[PDB]
Amino acid sequence: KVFGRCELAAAMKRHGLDNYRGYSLGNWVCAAKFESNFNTQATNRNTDGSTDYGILQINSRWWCNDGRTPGSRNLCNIPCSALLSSDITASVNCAKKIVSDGNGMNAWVAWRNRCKGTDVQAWIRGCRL
Ligand SMILES: [Cl-]
Ligand SMILES: [Cl-]
Ligand SMILES: [Cl-]
Ligand SMILES: [Cl-]
Ligand SMILES: [Cl-]
Ligand SMILES: [Cl-]
Ligand SMILES: [Cl-]
Ligand code: NA
Repeated sequence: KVFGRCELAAAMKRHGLDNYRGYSLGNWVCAAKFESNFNTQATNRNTDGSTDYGILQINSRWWCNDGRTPGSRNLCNIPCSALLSSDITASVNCAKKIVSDGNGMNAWVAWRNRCKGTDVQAWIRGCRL
Protein backbone atom coordinates (compact mmCIF):
# COMPACT_ATOMS: atom_id res chain seq x y z
CA LYS A 1 0.00 0.00 0.00
CA VAL A 2 1.21 3.54 -0.79
CA PHE A 3 -0.23 5.87 1.88
CA GLY A 4 -1.00 9.50 1.47
CA ARG A 5 0.73 11.86 3.90
CA CYS A 6 -2.35 12.69 6.04
CA GLU A 7 -3.70 9.13 5.66
CA LEU A 8 -0.44 7.82 7.26
CA ALA A 9 -0.44 10.52 9.95
CA ALA A 10 -3.96 9.38 10.92
CA ALA A 11 -3.01 5.65 10.92
CA MET A 12 0.10 6.34 13.03
CA LYS A 13 -2.01 8.34 15.53
CA ARG A 14 -4.68 5.58 15.63
CA HIS A 15 -1.84 3.10 16.63
CA GLY A 16 -0.46 5.39 19.38
CA LEU A 17 2.77 6.65 17.71
CA ASP A 18 1.92 10.35 18.09
CA ASN A 19 4.25 11.73 20.81
CA TYR A 20 5.53 8.18 21.50
CA ARG A 21 8.87 8.54 23.40
CA GLY A 22 8.32 12.32 22.94
CA TYR A 23 8.44 12.20 19.13
CA SER A 24 5.64 14.21 17.56
CA LEU A 25 3.62 12.72 14.69
CA GLY A 26 5.47 14.90 12.09
CA ASN A 27 8.75 13.15 13.06
CA TRP A 28 7.18 9.75 12.28
CA VAL A 29 5.61 10.94 9.01
CA CYS A 30 8.95 12.52 7.93
CA ALA A 31 10.84 9.31 8.76
CA ALA A 32 8.37 7.23 6.75
CA LYS A 33 8.55 9.63 3.78
CA PHE A 34 12.33 9.29 3.47
CA GLU A 35 12.60 5.62 4.50
CA SER A 36 9.85 4.23 2.15
CA ASN A 37 8.08 7.11 0.32
CA PHE A 38 5.02 5.86 2.31
CA ASN A 39 5.11 2.43 0.58
CA THR A 40 4.43 -0.51 2.95
CA GLN A 41 6.08 -2.93 0.49
CA ALA A 42 9.47 -1.10 0.39
CA THR A 43 12.54 -3.38 0.86
CA ASN A 44 16.22 -2.50 0.68
CA ARG A 45 19.22 -4.83 0.99
CA ASN A 46 22.18 -3.62 3.03
CA THR A 47 25.84 -4.33 2.11
CA ASP A 48 26.09 -6.66 5.22
CA GLY A 49 23.28 -8.94 3.80
CA SER A 50 20.56 -7.67 6.25
CA THR A 51 17.35 -6.24 4.71
CA ASP A 52 15.18 -3.27 5.70
CA TYR A 53 11.41 -3.76 5.47
CA GLY A 54 8.31 -1.67 5.23
CA ILE A 55 7.18 1.90 5.76
CA LEU A 56 9.88 2.51 8.46
CA GLN A 57 12.56 0.27 6.85
CA ILE A 58 13.04 -1.94 9.96
CA ASN A 59 16.25 -3.99 9.73
CA SER A 60 16.52 -7.81 9.95
CA ARG A 61 19.94 -7.51 11.78
CA TRP A 62 18.03 -6.96 15.08
CA TRP A 63 14.26 -6.62 14.77
CA CYS A 64 12.63 -9.25 12.55
CA ASN A 65 13.28 -12.74 11.16
CA ASP A 66 13.79 -13.22 7.40
CA GLY A 67 15.85 -16.48 7.65
CA ARG A 68 18.68 -14.93 5.54
CA THR A 69 20.56 -12.65 8.03
CA PRO A 70 23.20 -14.76 9.82
CA GLY A 71 23.77 -14.07 13.49
CA SER A 72 20.80 -11.69 13.57
CA ARG A 73 18.12 -11.32 16.23
CA ASN A 74 14.30 -11.04 16.00
CA LEU A 75 13.59 -8.67 18.90
CA CYS A 76 10.10 -7.71 17.60
CA ASN A 77 9.28 -11.47 17.42
CA ILE A 78 7.83 -11.19 13.87
CA PRO A 79 8.60 -12.39 10.37
CA CYS A 80 10.01 -9.46 8.42
CA SER A 81 7.13 -10.08 5.90
CA ALA A 82 4.68 -8.76 8.57
CA LEU A 83 6.34 -5.36 8.15
CA LEU A 84 5.14 -5.20 4.47
CA SER A 85 1.37 -5.44 5.21
CA SER A 86 -1.21 -2.76 4.24
CA ASP A 87 -2.02 -2.72 8.01
CA ILE A 88 0.80 -0.85 9.78
CA THR A 89 0.18 -2.46 13.25
CA ALA A 90 3.32 -4.69 13.11
CA SER A 91 5.54 -1.84 11.87
CA VAL A 92 4.25 0.54 14.59
CA ASN A 93 4.59 -2.00 17.43
CA CYS A 94 8.15 -2.81 16.30
CA ALA A 95 9.02 0.90 15.84
CA LYS A 96 7.93 1.53 19.46
CA LYS A 97 10.52 -1.09 20.59
CA ILE A 98 13.25 0.43 18.36
CA VAL A 99 12.71 4.04 19.49
CA SER A 100 12.80 2.75 23.17
CA ASP A 101 16.23 1.09 22.62
CA GLY A 102 18.27 4.10 23.86
CA ASN A 103 19.09 6.33 20.81
CA GLY A 104 15.54 7.46 20.10
CA MET A 105 14.80 8.13 16.44
CA ASN A 106 18.54 8.27 15.59
CA ALA A 107 18.07 4.51 14.93
CA TRP A 108 16.61 5.70 11.58
CA VAL A 109 19.63 7.20 9.81
CA ALA A 110 17.29 8.92 7.24
CA TRP A 111 15.44 10.59 10.17
CA ARG A 112 18.74 11.85 11.64
CA ASN A 113 19.97 13.08 8.23
CA ARG A 114 16.70 14.52 6.77
CA CYS A 115 14.11 15.10 9.56
CA LYS A 116 15.96 15.85 12.84
CA GLY A 117 15.88 19.56 13.64
CA THR A 118 13.68 20.44 10.64
CA ASP A 119 10.14 21.86 10.66
CA VAL A 120 8.62 18.35 10.89
CA GLN A 121 5.12 19.78 11.74
CA ALA A 122 4.89 20.60 7.99
CA TRP A 123 4.38 16.85 7.47
CA ILE A 124 1.00 16.90 9.34
CA ARG A 125 0.02 20.47 8.24
CA GLY A 126 -3.60 20.55 7.04
CA CYS A 127 -4.39 16.97 8.13
CA ARG A 128 -7.68 16.23 9.93
CA LEU A 129 -6.26 14.34 12.95
CL1 LIG B 1 4.21 13.77 0.52
CL1 LIG C 1 4.77 17.39 14.36
CL1 LIG D 1 18.19 -15.09 9.92
CL1 LIG E 1 15.82 -12.72 19.12
CL1 LIG F 1 9.51 -15.86 11.41
CL1 LIG G 1 -3.22 0.72 9.16
CL1 LIG H 1 14.90 10.67 22.68
NA1 NA I 1 16.76 -11.23 12.13
